[PDB]
Amino acid sequence: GSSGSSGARFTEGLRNEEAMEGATATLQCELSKAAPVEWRKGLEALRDGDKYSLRQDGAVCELQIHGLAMADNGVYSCVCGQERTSATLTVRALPARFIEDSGPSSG
Repeated sequence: GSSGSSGARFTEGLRNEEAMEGATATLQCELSKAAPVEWRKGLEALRDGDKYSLRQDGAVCELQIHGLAMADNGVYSCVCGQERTSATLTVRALPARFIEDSGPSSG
């Protein structure tokens, strides 16, 4: 056994985010010092695979959510260890295609 306690504080904290529906949300947050964190949506244990992309450089954390939708909307929480920060994701619905006349965008 060796003294290896871990504990970091969100010196930056998560900020409001905005993205379109179906897009790939991307959150950003920093910690008082390099340390492992954990993201949990709607009180759920998120994992790294295809739907979610977990990646960070040193301390700067960054979460990505592939496949945005109305359901996604809500509040995401990030528990680093000592404290936990939450944010709000605004997902905008995509428009529909209707009768129109347009071709070349060069004019």
